[PDB]
Amino acid sequence: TLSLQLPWVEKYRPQVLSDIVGNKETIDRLQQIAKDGNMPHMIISGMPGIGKTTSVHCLAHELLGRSYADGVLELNASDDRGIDVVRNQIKHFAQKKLHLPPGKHKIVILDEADSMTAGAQQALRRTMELYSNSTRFAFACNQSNKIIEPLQSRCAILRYSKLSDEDVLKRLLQIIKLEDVKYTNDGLEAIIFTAEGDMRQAINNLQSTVAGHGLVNADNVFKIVDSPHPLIVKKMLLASNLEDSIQILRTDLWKKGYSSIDIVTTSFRVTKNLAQVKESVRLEMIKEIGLTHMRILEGVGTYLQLASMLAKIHKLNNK
Amino acid sequence: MLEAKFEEASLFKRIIDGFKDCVQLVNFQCKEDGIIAQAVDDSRVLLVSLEIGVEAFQEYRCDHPVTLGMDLTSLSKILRCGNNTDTLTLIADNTPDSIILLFEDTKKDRIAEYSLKLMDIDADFLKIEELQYDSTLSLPSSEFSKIVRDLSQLSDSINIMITKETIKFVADGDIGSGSVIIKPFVDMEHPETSIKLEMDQPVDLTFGAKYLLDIIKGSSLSDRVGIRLSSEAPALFQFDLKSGFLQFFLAPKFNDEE
Amino acid sequence: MLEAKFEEASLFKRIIDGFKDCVQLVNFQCKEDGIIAQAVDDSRVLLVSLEIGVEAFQEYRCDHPVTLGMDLTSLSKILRCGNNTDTLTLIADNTPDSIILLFEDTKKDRIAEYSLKLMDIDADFLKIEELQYDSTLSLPSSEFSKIVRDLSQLSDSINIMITKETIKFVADGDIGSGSVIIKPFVDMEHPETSIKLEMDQPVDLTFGAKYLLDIIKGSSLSDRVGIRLSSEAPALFQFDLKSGFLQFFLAPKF
Amino acid sequence: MLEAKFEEASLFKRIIDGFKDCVQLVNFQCKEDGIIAQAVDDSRVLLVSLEIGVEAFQEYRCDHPVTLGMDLTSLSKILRCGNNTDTLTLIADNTPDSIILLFEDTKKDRIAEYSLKLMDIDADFLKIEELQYDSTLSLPSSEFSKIVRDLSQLSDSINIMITKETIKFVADGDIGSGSVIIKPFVDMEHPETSIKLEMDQPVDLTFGAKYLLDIIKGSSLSDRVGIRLSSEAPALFQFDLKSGFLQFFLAPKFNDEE
Amino acid sequence: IGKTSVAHVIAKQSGFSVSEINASDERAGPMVKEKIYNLLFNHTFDTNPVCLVADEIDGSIESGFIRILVDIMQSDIKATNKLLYGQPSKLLTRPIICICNNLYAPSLEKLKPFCEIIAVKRTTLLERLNLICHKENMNIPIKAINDLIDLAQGDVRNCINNLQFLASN
Ligand SMILES: Nc1ncnc2c1ncn2[C@@H]1O[C@H](COP(=O)(O)OP(=O)(O)OP(O)(O)=S)[C@@H](O)[C@H]1O
Ligand SMILES: [Mg+2]
Repeated sequence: TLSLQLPWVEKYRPQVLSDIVGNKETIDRLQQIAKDGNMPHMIISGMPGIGKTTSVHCLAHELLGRSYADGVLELNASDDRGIDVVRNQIKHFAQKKLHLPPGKHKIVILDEADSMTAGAQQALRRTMELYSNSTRFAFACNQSNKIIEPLQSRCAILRYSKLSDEDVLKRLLQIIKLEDVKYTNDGLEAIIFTAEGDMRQAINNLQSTVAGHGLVNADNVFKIVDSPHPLIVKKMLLASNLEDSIQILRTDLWKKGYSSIDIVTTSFRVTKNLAQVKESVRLEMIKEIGLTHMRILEGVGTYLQLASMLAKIHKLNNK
Repeated sequence: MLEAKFEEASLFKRIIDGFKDCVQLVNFQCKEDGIIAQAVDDSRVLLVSLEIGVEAFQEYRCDHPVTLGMDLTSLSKILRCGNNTDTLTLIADNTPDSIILLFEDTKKDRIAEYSLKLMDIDADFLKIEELQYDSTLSLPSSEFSKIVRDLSQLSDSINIMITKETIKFVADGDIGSGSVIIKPFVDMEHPETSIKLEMDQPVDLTFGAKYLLDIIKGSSLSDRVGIRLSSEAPALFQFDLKSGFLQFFLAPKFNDEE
Repeated sequence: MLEAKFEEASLFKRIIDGFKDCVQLVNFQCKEDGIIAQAVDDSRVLLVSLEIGVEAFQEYRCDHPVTLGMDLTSLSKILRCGNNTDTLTLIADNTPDSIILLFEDTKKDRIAEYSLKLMDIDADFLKIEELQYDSTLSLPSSEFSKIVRDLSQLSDSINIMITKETIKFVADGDIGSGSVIIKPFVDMEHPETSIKLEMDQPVDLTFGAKYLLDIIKGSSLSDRVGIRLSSEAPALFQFDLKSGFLQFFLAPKF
Repeated sequence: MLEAKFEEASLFKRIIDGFKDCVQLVNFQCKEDGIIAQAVDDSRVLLVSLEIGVEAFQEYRCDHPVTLGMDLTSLSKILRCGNNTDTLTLIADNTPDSIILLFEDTKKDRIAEYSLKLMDIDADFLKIEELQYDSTLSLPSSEFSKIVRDLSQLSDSINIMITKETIKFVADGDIGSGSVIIKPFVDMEHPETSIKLEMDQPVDLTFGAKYLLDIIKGSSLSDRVGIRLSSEAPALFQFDLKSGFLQFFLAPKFNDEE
Repeated sequence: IGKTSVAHVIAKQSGFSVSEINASDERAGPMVKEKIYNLLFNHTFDTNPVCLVADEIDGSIESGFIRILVDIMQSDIKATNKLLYGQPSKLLTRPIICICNNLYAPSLEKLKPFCEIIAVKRTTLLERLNLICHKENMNIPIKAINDLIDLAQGDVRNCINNLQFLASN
């Protein structure tokens, strides 16, 4: 081996706002903005792998044309983004003179805005306020609550949502048509099921299954990829009889190499996000999952502790 | 346009050393009779004001004044390439986004050129200098530096008191008190060491030691320092240049005011 | 065994000053024709390579090569006892657990002797030097240091560009941009100040300023520095010694 | 009362440099035959003892001994005003609450005067010096400093071993071991570089390197250092002054005792 | 509730140029002193007389700002009495508006006797946003503006940014 090929997430990364199968409303909004111009300060929030960075990249590219190289300032979490950088480099870029069309503006893209320190975020306020006629700011984050309210007050808020089954299925069908891959309906269904609204993870699993077996079938997808860890945990907690839950925990989780910490933590998440049972029984199950945890963290993490946690949860559900 | 060539990059480097630390933003303006620059610290108790006449340069051309603001720190960062003996030329167009510093050695050999990004500052030069001050005195600047360096250790406030034929610097704090008393005198063996004093009215003002410490830097530009004090305005500490001067105006402490 | 006596402890101290900071582990090997040493930084972008021939020593004896690895920091910690004028003798047996540094003054008077613990490093000396480089240039090392010290303030990257009869160093960052342009020239009034350049092909490479800053230290070992650049390999910055040389190979950016 | 004038403020500044860092409180006492001072560190392994005879001063007057204690840090903070060449006068009444340091230049010109607050310390001067020590040696103090600075890097303990005609300093720690061996010798080309040794009994003591490092400061007061060692008491390192001496008594490590 | 906005609008409506000072940020009354004295006694380059608006006066932990205002008031009372009763001094010719959250703050006890006290009770934001909508030619239903005010919790800056984002769409 001498060199590798580009992954399908990067190779087929959308370069035009029409290729994005994300939230239709915000996509058409950004398309009309790039068509008319006058892009305002924006903050795009959501979950990983739904088309946030690609969306702002496509918007900046379409809005700047060939001037993207000298009119767009990209700053990721991999670069220093402290108070000194905001004071010197961002201010020098915002004060920089640049002849642009009468409908465009310089764009400052800040990826992972939820990781910037409080001082830099505070200094960015007047930085974006005094140069709001020749410099525009686009933040891309996962938690909008991590950005201070003064910064959110000077910008639009775009909350991206999970991708429905239809959109990811359409994108995967387009990728298969562009790549000439042998597939089947159940295989694509299993891929979308294991993706959980994550387009990047879906394309990655598809490419991995293709390069590992060639045929995208549910058997191959399940043998190479793991059935959503949370679903087996939910089926274990929602069991009606103790022996069924014990057998599930033994075979599916413990005999496959899942650590006790992952089991208990996944267990907590499933419960917190549960809606089948009432609030009080959910709180009692969370209490039992957490007292056990307190023992799991102390190094007493074994199968007996999880079995006792399940027994206590069933006793709580035993009226 | 801006086109000013200093014989020795060293002069400009020492001038900027004077603005250094005590101010962040400086507003320069070149014109037909030279270059001026003003910088005010954040608390607004210190104003640094420069004037360099046409004759201080080896070559100066100006057919159209240009005003330009910049970050002092950025400027000094770049101001250590002068080799001191290098030639320095400041260059800028009539509507600049940058200021070009061009250092060249006598021979064509090595040419260090910088393009510093400018800041937009609302042009608002102050003209706070007074016609007459209560008292005026000059003395060797190295002596003034020592006086300031002594007292500084004792307090954050240094008082300057002037009475007929007497100048007294005083500091009083936790560990105790100190004072330096100097008297006017003409030394013919070399008058650059004399201490002159013209008092129209006794004065007694207090200044924040941190600021006087910033001001003493001017010693590197002139052998003597002129100090003009008034109960009506900021004090003036001045360091003369060949065709020019560097001035520091410092507001007296009200009771607590630097 | 290892038995190498330096006339002046100062030479060894300056040599080690060159490895200092930029590398942590150094692998020395003494043999019949002298001593060599190699050290690679953690990111593997810089290789420091030394060669000291037999003639650089006042006394050198080797009937059996010895390879020894050590922590650079530990070595420099001990390398400030040379009085510079002291005599320094490096000593080690054929299967050493330590390296002995022996500093002595002319008279029997004062004898400072150290026994430095060695580290085991898999012997794997690199031989990455090229036959021909795209361009070759030498200039006073103090001049090169100034050039690097200037530009460093502006950016974390300094570009070196070579065209016929022109060498240009450039840095461009937040506060602005800077450049230093030098031209080849022979100064007969003293040729140690000349600037030579042999260009077979124009080159244009970018280096991390932090590394060039580590490299300039070699000025203390030689009046001139040789710089060899290629688009096919790490750049070579070389500082000649009397019978020997200190070389820094630096991988260009992307 | 206390009235001691040093010709050069520098001598006092170097003396205090010796107490500096290693001790916090110093107890001075002036009397008819001079000034003495003692300071003990918190762990009580080091005693710094000073003696300045009447002849070391340009003017000394004492008709009534005065004992005064003070914070060393406060004193040094004030001890950088001497210009070294300034004249220094220590002044205090018979029942002082402060000590006055008066620095004056030859001419009436500048007078820096300090009033340092005193601390109350129970007078309890120690007299731990021995009649005879197991071994005695002197050598250039710069040489002793180098010896200490070498070994210090290797360990927190430096051992001094003495046998007939042999003095050996040794340190052994993590990175390895080191030793400095010196031999007695008379250099007529200048005897201030000689290394004398009088051994009545071989000695072998260990000291905490951090303390020896504090002690080497005395080099600035004398060309030579005298080291007296005993297995029965703290070691004595002595730096002679013109009419006086600065002594450091250091307790050997028991196995772990500085 | 719009205390700052009401002070600004009424001062501008009365033909005054408004100069705002945040009293909590200015930790140098004795220095600020020069700013306040220049703003009260020097002619501005503007044709319009200056009105001083001091915001957050209850946040000044150091009584410097309030002492300066009290000293200015006492100096003007002494100067007025000299004009009334003086047989043959900078008079205050400019209005001062101060804004606090707490009236019974200990720092304000000395200032209260010189002040006309006005309570602003808990609509004004809706009126302002409607005026912005009308000037930007945006036909927004009053219901959606109320829902935006409720979303923004009475933050005027957040309201205007959300309105600007609705306009771009
Ligand atoms: N709507 C979409 N249409 C097509 N491909 C998409 C879409 N969303 C994501 N992708 C793919 O996922 C890759 C990465 O998308 P990103 O925008 O980087 O994910 P993200 O939404 O920004 O979440 P992060 O970066 O983890 S916070 C892209 O290069 C595409 O290949
Ligand atoms: Mg992203």
